[PDB]
Amino acid sequence: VNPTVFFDIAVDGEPLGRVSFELFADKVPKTAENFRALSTGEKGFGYKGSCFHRIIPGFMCQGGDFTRHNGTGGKSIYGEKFEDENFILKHTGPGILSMANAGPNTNGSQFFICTAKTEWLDGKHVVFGKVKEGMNIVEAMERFGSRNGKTSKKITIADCGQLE
Amino acid sequence: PIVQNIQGQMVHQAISPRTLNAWVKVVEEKAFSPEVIPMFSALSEGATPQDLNTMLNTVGGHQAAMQMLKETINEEAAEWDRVHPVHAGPIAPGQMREPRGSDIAGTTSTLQEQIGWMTNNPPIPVGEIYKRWIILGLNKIVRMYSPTSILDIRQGPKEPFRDYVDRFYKTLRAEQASQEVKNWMTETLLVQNANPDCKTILKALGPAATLEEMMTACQG
Amino acid sequence: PTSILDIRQGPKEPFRDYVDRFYKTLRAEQASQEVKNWMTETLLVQNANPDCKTILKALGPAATLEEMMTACQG
Amino acid sequence: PIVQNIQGQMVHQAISPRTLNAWVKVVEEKAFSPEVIPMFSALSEGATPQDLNTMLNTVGGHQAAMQMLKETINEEAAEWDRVHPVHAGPIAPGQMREPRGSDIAGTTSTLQEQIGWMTNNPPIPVGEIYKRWIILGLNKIVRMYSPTSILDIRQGPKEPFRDYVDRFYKTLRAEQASQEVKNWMTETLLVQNANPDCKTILKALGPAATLEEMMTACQG
Amino acid sequence: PIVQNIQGQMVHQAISPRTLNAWVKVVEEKAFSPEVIPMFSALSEGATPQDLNTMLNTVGGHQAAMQMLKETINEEAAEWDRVHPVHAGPIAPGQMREPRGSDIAGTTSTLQEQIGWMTNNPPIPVGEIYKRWIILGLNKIVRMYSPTSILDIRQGPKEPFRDYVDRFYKTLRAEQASQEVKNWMTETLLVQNANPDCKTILKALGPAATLEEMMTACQG
Amino acid sequence: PIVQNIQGQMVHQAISPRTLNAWVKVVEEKAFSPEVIPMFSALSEGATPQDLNTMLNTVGGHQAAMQMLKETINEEAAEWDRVHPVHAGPIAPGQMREPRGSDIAGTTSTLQEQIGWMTNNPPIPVGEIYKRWIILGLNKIVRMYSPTSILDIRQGPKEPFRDYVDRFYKTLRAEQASQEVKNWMTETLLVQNANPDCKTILKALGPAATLEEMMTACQG
Repeated sequence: VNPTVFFDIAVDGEPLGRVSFELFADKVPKTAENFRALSTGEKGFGYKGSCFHRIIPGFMCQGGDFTRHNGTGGKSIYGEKFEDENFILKHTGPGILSMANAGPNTNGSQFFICTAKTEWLDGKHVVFGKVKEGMNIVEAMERFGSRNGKTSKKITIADCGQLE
Repeated sequence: PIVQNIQGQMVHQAISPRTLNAWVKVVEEKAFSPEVIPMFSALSEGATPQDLNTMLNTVGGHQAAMQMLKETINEEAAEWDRVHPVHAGPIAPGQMREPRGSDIAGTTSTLQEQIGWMTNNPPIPVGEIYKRWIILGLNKIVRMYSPTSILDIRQGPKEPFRDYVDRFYKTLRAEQASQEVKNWMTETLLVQNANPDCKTILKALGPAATLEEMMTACQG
Repeated sequence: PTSILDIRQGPKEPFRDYVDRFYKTLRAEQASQEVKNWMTETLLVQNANPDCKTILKALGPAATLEEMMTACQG
Repeated sequence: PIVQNIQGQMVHQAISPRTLNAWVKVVEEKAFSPEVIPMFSALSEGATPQDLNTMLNTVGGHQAAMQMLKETINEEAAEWDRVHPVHAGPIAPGQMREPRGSDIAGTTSTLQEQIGWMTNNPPIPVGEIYKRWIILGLNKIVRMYSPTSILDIRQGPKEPFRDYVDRFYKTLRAEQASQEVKNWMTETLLVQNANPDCKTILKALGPAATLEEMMTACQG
Repeated sequence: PIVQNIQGQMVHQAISPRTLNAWVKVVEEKAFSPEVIPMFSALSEGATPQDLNTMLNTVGGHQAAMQMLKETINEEAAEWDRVHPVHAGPIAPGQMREPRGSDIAGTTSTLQEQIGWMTNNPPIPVGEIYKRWIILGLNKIVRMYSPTSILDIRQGPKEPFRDYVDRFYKTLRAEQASQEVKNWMTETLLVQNANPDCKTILKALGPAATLEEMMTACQG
Repeated sequence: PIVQNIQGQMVHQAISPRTLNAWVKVVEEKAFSPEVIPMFSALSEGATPQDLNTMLNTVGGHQAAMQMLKETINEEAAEWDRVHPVHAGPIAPGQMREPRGSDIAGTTSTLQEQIGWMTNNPPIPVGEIYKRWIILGLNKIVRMYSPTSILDIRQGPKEPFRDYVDRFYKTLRAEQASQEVKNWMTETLLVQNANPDCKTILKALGPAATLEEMMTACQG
């Protein structure tokens, strides 16, 4: 019933590990379909070969800008941006997958994986999934980031797709 | 529309161009007759809401009738939302999608969502609900297109009983009422508005006589 | 004496006498009350005088008897 | 009605032929004058809804007024049923069930149920509520029969003050305004609509004008 | 007035010259319009009876209206003293005595007694009663000042509907009748006194006549 | 109106007289124009419902517009009561009960209750709700005081383009039917009603033309 997608992560081309995500399509369906479809690449464009452009140790890893590769771009499968579906789920801990945005109703394709409890984000970013397998791969990724987000090595989504 | 595919797995099959051409031709040739409702219900068996939207967009002319149809679809969706709101309850162990008034009308529902709602177990009857709405709209349209009222149907001095009863029953079928009202009308109005020459003949047969007896009586 | 379908208002016959005679013939007539509910809304306004016909149609199809009356009153 | 036997149980009694004849006679003779409501409330005292429905059905003619009265009764019954929930299920013996609006209207009940509801402890004034509804309907009817309005009464140059105030109070009795607004009307428009001569007479009379001194001043 | 210090005691403060200047300006320039009463109630908020006596004495001219207002204040004080017994004798310390009607008027006391009565626990508001009496007097004055009555308003043949409803609602604001009578007249005589053309227009508008609908109908 | 102090808390403050004077002067001098709503919203920032009832009752003249505003406030209050129903059962210790539709207007509540509602934890914005209602009423009033419709605009042969566009945008801001419909109107009706010479001068620039070049074309 709820889709599961994976990401094979790479640090400058060396394979690092697989993170897999359960998308809560039963509560945030339109948000979950957009991450699912961008992971499969079935609509022609997507996450494969994009990188995490902003990694802040102890906060979150952000990625998903496949058009401009630096947080200023990305687009959804419904057009460039769409509404905040709802705020049922909250940022309760590490592994929560939440939507990045540029204020309300500006969701595109950027997402962030929390590596800590970030309750201040509640009500401001739609949560739509959580890490299933691979959280120590997300944790190891933190080491390649910095206080301001700049990463030291290129961290890419080498491959991604749907598992179930 | 989806169709049972060998073996036992329903897959989506797009609407065939020949069906759309048949629909356009029947709407062009027959305008808005009472019979179109059955032809429409038979041309779109098990159709996804997108197919019914396509079949309602492919119509040429009669834009006023299409507007009444769209407005009645909106009204049915509005009433459906009012009759089916989410009241607080314990969450079900199994989650299945849900069709909104706008999700049923195929406006904001993607084709994949409708295929899901149809092929899932248990199935969600979105297609049949939208078909009921369109059929109500078509009933409204065909009852509007009636040229004259059923009360005005009267036989000519030399107009044969054949054409008279044909036109009378056609207008009565186009007219809208409960079945008991029609049962009363066929007994109170049919014999009275007939031509006196054959009206005497029908009166001689009896009040509760059937249609075939009167028809063979005034035959010729 | 006559059927309910034959009740029609005269050109200058006031609405009072017309509705009185119509309801009297309808009460004398025999039919289920459910059929009468459609019969009134189909026959009362249609058989009226053209000016009063438009006057009643300006009020609406589901107008009550008292409003329809006070429309053409006098 | 329900006549109360001397030092005994109240016994049910059929409506008198004299009562029904007087009722149909006053209806036929006086049409719908403002006093028919007091005379109806006088003739029908302690009567069951069956008696009231009989007294209403015996009326011949004025079928528009009768249909308006029935529509008013239907509206009152709908309001009663909306603002009063109806219980169901097994009912304890010796206690009648919840009277519905259609039952208090007498259209879906029987004389046994009416007498039971009128003999219960504490009693339920089904008759007094159905009579109230009938009086509301008769008030609507007598308002509809009002030939002229109250604001459009003007005394004639030769028509005397007695006749003028007679017509004015008749139209006031027919009027539908509330009693608080009804007072200001008879305080102001009575002297504001009269002929100029007795108008100046009552103006010289000034405030605290009462009908007796007004009529004694406008003499001659 | 009595300004409430921010986080502190409600310190007394003499009426600023601006308040009295605005009051004399409005009572000089605008005579006695219905709105002056709202402006008077606005300027004097939480003011001692000494402040209200100063605001009333500063009025120059229209001495008949001032005498009527003083007579109304005297009548209200007499009624208050009649329906409220006044205690006497030794009074316990820390508790002010019973306020008399001539004392609640402020004519037989100083500022100290008023300030004490407006600071007691529980508070006894002398200002809100003396202002009520002054408002009753000003209402009598503005009723007396009205040039034409409400029942005698008729729209001119060329005068549009906007000016007619302006005059009608102004006179209604000047009217003395109760609120239910006010609703009755503003419901009936508005359409009952208009010009025949827009009178028939509003009659075609039918019941539930609302002011914006009326003014949109009578356009042109 | 409430005002913040040095410590940061707020408490009631008496309404300033030269605010009431300025409001009455701007209401009378400018009568009703689209630029009375910004002035009203700026004058009464943070005002309690009592202060708004003051600023409304103080408006002498134009009583029809004030009655329209009262009716609009009346209907708005009823909608608020219908949309949210008070909950039953025990109330939390740290929370207390809310106001009703009529008490939002401040018609049946004292000033201390308004202050407690406005400075509660969390604060309840009754003043802002009643200000929104009054602004909607004033929008309807300035809609009624519009002297023409948007379609009837046709520039005269001699009336300059500046006066034409001024009148157009005046009655367009006074229309307020919508915002996107306004955007379509300023494209179509603005170009469709020009004088033939300057009309074809504007057509020389095509639909891509902006207003500045639109006017400097017909300029000089």
